[PDB]
Amino acid sequence: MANRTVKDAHSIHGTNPQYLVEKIIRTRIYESKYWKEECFGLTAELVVDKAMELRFVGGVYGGNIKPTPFLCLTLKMLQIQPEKDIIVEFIKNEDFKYVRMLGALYMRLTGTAIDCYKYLEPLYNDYRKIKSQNRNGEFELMHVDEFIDELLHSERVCDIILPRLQKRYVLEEAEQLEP
Repeated sequence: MANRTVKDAHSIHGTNPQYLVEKIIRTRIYESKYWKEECFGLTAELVVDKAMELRFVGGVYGGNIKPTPFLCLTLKMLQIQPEKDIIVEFIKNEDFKYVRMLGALYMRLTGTAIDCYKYLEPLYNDYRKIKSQNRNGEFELMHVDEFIDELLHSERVCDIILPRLQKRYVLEEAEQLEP
């Protein structure tokens, strides 16, 4: 199936990276028009085109837990596991705050503690306003640094449980660099 994690991908927190997202939420995403239309055939280098069109952050909303585009792209990234510097580039980008948010969440889901501290803590300096779609369908306003604070200190963001951070200096592929 085209919804299966790519074959070259390695495990994340000891499991399929897509499994970080609730099963019923994954099923809703797979069924969604956004996944079927915008996410179909999306490769690592193509994600940014869709990420640049994002207009808010969020998880799911409503009595049938409809996923946001933000959440759909997050799962797609979990599925195809982009090379690290793509994620870093999203984070470092200053023109598109939602691209920054998407990279930041993905980094929190997949990175080491060292990764998160290195790449996310500088974003505490970002006070820009962002739209967030809450469980009821409304759009609330928050700041980037608040989203970052939640990534670093909350249990859940965009309706995804944030995995236990790995303290130990750990690499998951042989060809990874050694900072």
